[PDB]
Amino acid sequence: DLEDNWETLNDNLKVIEKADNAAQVKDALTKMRAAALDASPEMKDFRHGFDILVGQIDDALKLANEGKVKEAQAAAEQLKTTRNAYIQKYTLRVPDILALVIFAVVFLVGVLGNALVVWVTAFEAKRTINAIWFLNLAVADFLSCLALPILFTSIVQHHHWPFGGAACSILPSLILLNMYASILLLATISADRFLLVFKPIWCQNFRGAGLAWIACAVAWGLALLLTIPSFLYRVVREEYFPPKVLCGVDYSHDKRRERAVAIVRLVLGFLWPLLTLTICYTFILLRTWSRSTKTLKVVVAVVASFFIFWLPYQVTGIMMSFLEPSSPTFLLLKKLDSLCVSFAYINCCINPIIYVVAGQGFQSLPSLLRNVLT
Amino acid sequence: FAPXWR
Ligand SMILES: CCCCn1c(-c2ccccc2)nc(-c2ccccc2)c1CN(Cc1ccc2c(c1)OCO2)Cc1ccc2c(c1)OCO2
Repeated sequence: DLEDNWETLNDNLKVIEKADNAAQVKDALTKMRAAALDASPEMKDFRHGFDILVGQIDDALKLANEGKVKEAQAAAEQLKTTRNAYIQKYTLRVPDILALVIFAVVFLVGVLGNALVVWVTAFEAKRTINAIWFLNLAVADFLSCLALPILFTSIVQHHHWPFGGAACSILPSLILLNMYASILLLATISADRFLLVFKPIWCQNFRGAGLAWIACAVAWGLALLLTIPSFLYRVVREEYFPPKVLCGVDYSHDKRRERAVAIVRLVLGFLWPLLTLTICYTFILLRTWSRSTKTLKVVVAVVASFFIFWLPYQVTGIMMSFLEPSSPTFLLLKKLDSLCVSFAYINCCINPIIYVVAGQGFQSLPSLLRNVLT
Repeated sequence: FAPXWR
């Protein structure tokens, strides 16, 4: 418990920063004292630093024991500074590492895969509707995938963000854009499937490239409009101990707005689509099983993959929104945020994988994709 | 404030 004592220290430090009464301050300072005490000419110096730390903790503890909450918290701020000098004098979380691995593989597979898919569907885009659909999906996923290397770099550098406020606003939002764009596109495609099965005459009367392209345009516009509100609430914050730059969201003094965003994102981005699409393909699959399945199964697989890979993000998000920022579970989930987002990001590379698998179940790669997406 | 996405 080398890193763990320090983790308890910073966690309880944030607890003191967000303390309700003197009692919580005292308890947190007690845990900090225990963790600081729990932790050669170099060993004498690190132990010296730990001693100064424990001393300041005891001072703050005296203050808390008196009844001066604010003053004890001030002493704790100073504690943060000295702790910073002592730690800077002398590791990354497992979930962040998993997030790095996932980000990497999703980047490779997403970039190469969706570049190949775009290449393939581009030939037949204005000749076949399915090509339009798959093209739009691939473009969404790829565009989202372009943001990954910078996120990777930032995570490797312990959340440090040297790319500016604008980039901080736009690049991390691209995955959300990918979510909405994906779900709207998929919804339109699902409508198309339904009509192909139950109202074919409409399809003989309506279907042209134009309607598909318009539907795509509206899907994209709506996705952008659904993405901008969160985009505007992205802000950078400079940390002074140790010096670095953080990129994040800012719902400060507006917890209700945070909850609102979490809820709206859950409903419009997951639950409503789950309901409607499940109804849709219940219809379609029951009819089919009572009687083009090659493409249909692919579409179904993609739809399922959406919810499969978005589920943890949504769960952790909502739960986090209903938790106090000073609660241990909240801090845990906060630490798990990047991993959940990576798991969500798997959606931006899973499509070419599905296409390749179905194609293999049909037995060159672009030729195979041509045959699958047509 | 919260770094990242949430
Ligand atoms: C074929 C996709 C339709 C999207 N949608 C879903 C939809 C369903 C599943 C997955 C994604 C979206 N439920 C409702 C709908 C709702 C109430 C009354 C009538 C229709 C809608 C109708 N939406 C307007 C619209 C019209 C035409 C469009 C469009 C959007 O893009 C493509 O061409 C409004 C809407 C509404 C809720 C949404 C949403 C969009 O996205 C997230 O959640």
